[PDB]
Amino acid sequence: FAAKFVSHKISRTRWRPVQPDVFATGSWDNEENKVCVWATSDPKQLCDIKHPGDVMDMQFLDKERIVTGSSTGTVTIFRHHENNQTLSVNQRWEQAAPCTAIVCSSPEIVSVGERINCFRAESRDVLRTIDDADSHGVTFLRTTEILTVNSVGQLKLWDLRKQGNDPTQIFSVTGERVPLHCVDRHPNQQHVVATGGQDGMLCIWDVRHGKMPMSLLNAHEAEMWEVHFHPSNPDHLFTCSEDGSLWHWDASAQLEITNLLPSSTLSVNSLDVLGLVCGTDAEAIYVTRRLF
Amino acid sequence: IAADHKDLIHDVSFDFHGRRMATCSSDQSVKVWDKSENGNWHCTASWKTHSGSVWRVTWAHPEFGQVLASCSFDRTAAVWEEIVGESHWVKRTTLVDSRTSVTDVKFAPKHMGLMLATCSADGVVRIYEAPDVMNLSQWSLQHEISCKLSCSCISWNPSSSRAHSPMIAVGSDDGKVQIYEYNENTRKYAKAETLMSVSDPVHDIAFAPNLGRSFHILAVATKDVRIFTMKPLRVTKFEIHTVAQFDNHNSQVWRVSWNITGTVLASSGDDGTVRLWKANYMDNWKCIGVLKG
Amino acid sequence: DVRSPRLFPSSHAKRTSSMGLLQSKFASPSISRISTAQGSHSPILPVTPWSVPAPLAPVIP
Repeated sequence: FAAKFVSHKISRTRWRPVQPDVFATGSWDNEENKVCVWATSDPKQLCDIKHPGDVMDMQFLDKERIVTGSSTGTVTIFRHHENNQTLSVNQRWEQAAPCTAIVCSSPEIVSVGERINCFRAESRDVLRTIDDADSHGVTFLRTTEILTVNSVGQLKLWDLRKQGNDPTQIFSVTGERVPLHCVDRHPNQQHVVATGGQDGMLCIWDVRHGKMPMSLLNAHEAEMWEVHFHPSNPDHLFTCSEDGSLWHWDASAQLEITNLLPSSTLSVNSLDVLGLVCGTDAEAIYVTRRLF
Repeated sequence: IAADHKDLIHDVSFDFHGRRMATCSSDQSVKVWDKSENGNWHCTASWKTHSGSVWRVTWAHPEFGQVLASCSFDRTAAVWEEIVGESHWVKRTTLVDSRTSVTDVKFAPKHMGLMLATCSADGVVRIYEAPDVMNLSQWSLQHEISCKLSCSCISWNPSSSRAHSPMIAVGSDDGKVQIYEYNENTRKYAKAETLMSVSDPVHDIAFAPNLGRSFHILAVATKDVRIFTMKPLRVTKFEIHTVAQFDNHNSQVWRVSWNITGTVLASSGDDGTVRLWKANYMDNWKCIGVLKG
Repeated sequence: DVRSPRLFPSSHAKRTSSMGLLQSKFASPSISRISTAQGSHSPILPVTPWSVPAPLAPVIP
């Protein structure tokens, strides 16, 4: 677990599309908001992105392109031409209030706010806009269905496929205690979903099998942070908490959850792990690159 | 960046965060600055507040909202609220009651509610409250007390209430110092004590944040700097000591300001020097350093 | 003394009259109660009003 001081409170981390070796990172909360591509693995600051605007959305828009969403709900994307070390800023929209999470449905980069502005693949005009005010859960349950989850943790399946502006369905806990921080939707089947309770609970979900709260928990300490999951072992996953904490809940094992990570630090940035981070609720600086 | 005021700038004030600045001048306009995240102060808005020169300005606590109060030689105080949608600031109300040109206006501490004081050539300190927080136009006149005639400055005790009682220092002319407190349920201001040994005209006075200290500190910029220590103890329940005097300005001390914590005092004067002060372990003040211009 | 004022404050002698003196029966003087229609109209008279106020301060009737 080779740590590395960026001396920069990290907000983003991607095992890039190209194992978890091409790291990229977006550093919010600095006087000229930061992001670096090819850093570091070894200095390798090939694209330490000099950038106004911060990182709300973020996506490796190709293996040589990078999508992102900017601080005021603006939009920001370039094409990571790693050969010649320059790039071209692809997407720059003004007023898509920031965005609260980031979803995908290829290649319409869907998202949610804390209003929806469906830009898409080369859709430099804002095509779909089901402008429904949200009182941070965002994904593709099936193309192009989604489920907006307001800060009552209040999930509601809507779409952008057919017309309409309501939601089609709604997932909800009995008490709506926590706010919209961290939900889960399984790659084992895109109709399988969970969530993490900001008390330190789970909140597992059944789409077909009713709509009940399947599995809570009581394991972590703080708000639900983010979960490292294996990108091919769906079951293998480990849990975390909003100090940056991490309890290894060996879920390909059966509750085998321990003091996992190089712990006790401040928070963690954003999640992508394949072959890595599981970013916390508060996004500070940390690193380890030994994810096998 | 040039203030953008044609006439001379009387006062500058920071918001709660310290990100925004308000200015007022004799050009009758109030300017609000934004400290951009890119570090340059840019003015947010400027408007013609009053008919006559605007001496003083202040910001209310951010819980109430974005409110700035202003003070003029036109004998009025105005309350303004920032409109996000914008002309940027709208008049909430006008206070006509002062029969003469007003020197100063200050919001009270946040715990008290929307409350402000003002002092004028009439020499009558007035306190206004907003009894409904919802009605920012509903400003009642809470109290009126008499002082003397000439110079004026006000400075509330910023002590959080629950821990301490409200009191306010008024510095007019002088070397004479006048101090006032609040009574139990008389609900009237009484003169607990006075700050003695005041020298020349009291250009400025400020009360220091009493964070982690039982005693209270007030500094006056006369044409000398003084620091007074107030201690209540327990009819009467007040005592002052004079901590220090400082003449290294050699001239008028126009401004005295405190740190957010009350750790640092600052003083400025006709030498064109700004001095920062720390308290010793002995509770004597020492000059840390001097900025010049 | 606020509680005492409230006990005093609750009772009313008659309607409609500006009975601050009702408060005086209470024995508590309130500046708010004192707060001058004639003075407002005036916007020498002001001096006379000031003299009247000083005399009152120095009787209640």
